[PDB]
Amino acid sequence: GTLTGERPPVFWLQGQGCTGCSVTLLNSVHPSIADVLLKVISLEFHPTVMAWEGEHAIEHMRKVAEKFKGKFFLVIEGSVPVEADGKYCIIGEANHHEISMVDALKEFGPNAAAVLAVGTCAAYGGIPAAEGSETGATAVSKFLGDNGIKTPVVNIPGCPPHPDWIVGTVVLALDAIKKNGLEGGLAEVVKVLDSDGRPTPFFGRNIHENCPYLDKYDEGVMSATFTDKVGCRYDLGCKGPMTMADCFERKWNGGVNWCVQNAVCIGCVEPDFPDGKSPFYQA
Amino acid sequence: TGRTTIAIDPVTRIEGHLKAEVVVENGKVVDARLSGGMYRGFETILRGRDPRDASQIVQRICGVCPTAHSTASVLALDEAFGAKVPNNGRITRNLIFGANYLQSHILHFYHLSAQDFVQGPDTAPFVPRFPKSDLRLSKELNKAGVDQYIEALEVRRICHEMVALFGGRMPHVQGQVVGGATEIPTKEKLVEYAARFKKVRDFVEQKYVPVVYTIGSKYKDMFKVGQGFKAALCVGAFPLDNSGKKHLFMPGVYAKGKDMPFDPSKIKEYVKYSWFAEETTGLNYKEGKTIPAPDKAGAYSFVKAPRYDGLSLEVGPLARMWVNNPELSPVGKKLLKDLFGISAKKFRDLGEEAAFSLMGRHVARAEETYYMLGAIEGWLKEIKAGEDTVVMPAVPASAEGTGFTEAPRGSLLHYVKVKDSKIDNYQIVSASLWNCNPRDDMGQRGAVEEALIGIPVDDIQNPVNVARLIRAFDPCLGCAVH
Ligand code: SF4
Ligand code: SF4
Ligand code: FCO
Ligand SMILES: [Fe+2]
Ligand SMILES: [S]
Ligand SMILES: [S]
Repeated sequence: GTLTGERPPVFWLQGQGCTGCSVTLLNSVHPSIADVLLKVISLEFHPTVMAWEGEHAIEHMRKVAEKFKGKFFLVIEGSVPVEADGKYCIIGEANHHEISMVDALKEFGPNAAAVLAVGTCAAYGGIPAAEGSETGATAVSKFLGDNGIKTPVVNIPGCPPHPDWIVGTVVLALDAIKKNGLEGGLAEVVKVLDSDGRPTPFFGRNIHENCPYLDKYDEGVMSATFTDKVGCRYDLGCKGPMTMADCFERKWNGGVNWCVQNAVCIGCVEPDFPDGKSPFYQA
Repeated sequence: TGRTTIAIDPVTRIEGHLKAEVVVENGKVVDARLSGGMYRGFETILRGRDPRDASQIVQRICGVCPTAHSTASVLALDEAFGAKVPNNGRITRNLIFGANYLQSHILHFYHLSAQDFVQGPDTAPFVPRFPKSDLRLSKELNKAGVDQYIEALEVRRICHEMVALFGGRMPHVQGQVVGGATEIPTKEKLVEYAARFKKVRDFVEQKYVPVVYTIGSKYKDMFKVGQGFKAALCVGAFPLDNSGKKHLFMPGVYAKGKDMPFDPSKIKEYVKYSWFAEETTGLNYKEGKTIPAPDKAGAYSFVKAPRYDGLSLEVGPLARMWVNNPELSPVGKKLLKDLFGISAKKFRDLGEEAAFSLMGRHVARAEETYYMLGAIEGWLKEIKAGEDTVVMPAVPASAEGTGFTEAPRGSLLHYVKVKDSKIDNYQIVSASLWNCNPRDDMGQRGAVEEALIGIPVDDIQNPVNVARLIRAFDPCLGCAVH
């Protein structure tokens, strides 16, 4: 991009998130996060990093939303809790009225070009929706569907996602929109999503079938301690066999490590994370 | 002038969901209420699980500080399981976690706090903002702030590469478990950690510590406000040997001008003004209970109200540096003299009033970052390439344990009780819980609520100092509520 090029507006709303999906994005190597913010998107609302605050920040988002009705991208980080009339997640206050996450998604959801559900919480419910929870934590696509909101959703899961999955999905979409316009472009994006709403360039390959320890798995050579890096990690709890992500190739944090080399995969991109991937440390 | 009541929701350039409401009378804050508006309930989600799962689940309390929760969790599990962490694993854990102190403090000063003092470029998310934002820096110093904000984006990313070298990835490390650390450091990966560390060291020494004092010297009024209770807590962190009795930050309490020992049995969590069932009020964490009551009258937060022997205390870099009183950095000593006319050798030489202040908390965080450099350098000398870092303990049927550490924002403990080989109770008492909590059952304010008293608001239409004070404490409301 350039400092003077076309950059679509983005609002980033946090529901029941941990801010890890924002932090992971800050770790993008290429393009750098500075280049993303100054050359790729216009991040108009984001509570962790924006200059203004409070009702003034909410009203800024609402002014941009009106100007770009149907055309802004809405990122959701975290699940949407529906119990107690939305009171388990209040995201702001304007005009002496509290705004729950439920309220915010009903307000902005219908008017976004697309909703990017970033992270497993937003995509699938994640840890806030897991056994023992009591907030009605709900995935974005289910919440929107239950409320009759037809805006396209793209899931970019992981706990957290790799920055390349987030930036790369944005770039996918912007390439498709540049070739086909907004509706045609979003239709091309939807065509490359799997049955769990995930872009196949990043989630179309299985961890285990591409794992460098697969020969040890097939030989039955299993590490008995985490620090044995020769054997397969299956007995230590590795969930690679059930996980669709490209971590084996892309690795993490500038390529310096990844979960299977260091310890085990916990299946963090999968719709049943965490409960269907637990216990983490046995098969 | 009379009263104006100002509500700020969301407070931005913090982590998580916070509303602040202040009463201003005659140009000063005279009352305050902080509300943590989002709840997840990790303490109930954890019940029934294999205890080893906790050291993954708990990290998702916060994406900024997951290594802190990882550390407290594995320490609690180590104790409950009777796991004897090998010496080299203790050091490896310190290298994983210490690297995120560098990341978090740099993130906080530049990417969260600096816009309080620095005008960013004329594009979102740096505009729009308050028309009278009280941005006092010369064109040159403002540009230095912007340039360093941009450089710091790379530096904080490098810090996460350091975490991931032995931690697997970041956010959310895989490399700390009950029994130690999952990956033995190799000679080659220690070279890689050290090469990155050198770059972070140079930025901290040459850019970050100097800019905090230099900006502070243009906002000297900000050392005169934000004192609150002038009361602090440290529970200890970064063990320096295998005895459990020696740590980089040693424990202590400071209140009403007096140093006192830290006794964790004196912690109680009150809920009168929190959205939890009234019958759970006043419990020590070993008997803690988490029963949400989002409709309870009079309550205003999902943060419980922790009190230490009845005292409302703050936590974080100021707290740790005040309790431990280390020597100041060379550049801090020099800039205190040159820019402030202050002769100081150790941290307490700033004096209680200036240390416990809005700007004093930014200074403490920069000084602590410099202090952490020497600790990491020491661990890079002490670590032994190739030496095993983990034991593999069996899960006990019945046990309890508590892990105590210091997250970048302050004191953190996790308590676990195991029954039938599963989590029976898990209770978390975190850093921003100590700072950003509401009133207790007696009506005594939380630490930040009290630190807001006296904050100047000369322009109710541009009340910038309210959130400036809050940001000095580096709030993380995901941690505060969990
Ligand atoms: S179980 Fe895990 S370590 Fe073993 S081959 Fe499969 S993905 Fe690799
Ligand atoms: S290796 Fe597994 S746990 Fe790690 S990021 Fe990839 S999918 Fe998630
Ligand atoms: N640092 C950090 Fe997170 C908070 N507050 C914890 O504990
Ligand atoms: Fe708690
Ligand atoms: S951390
Ligand atoms: S945090």
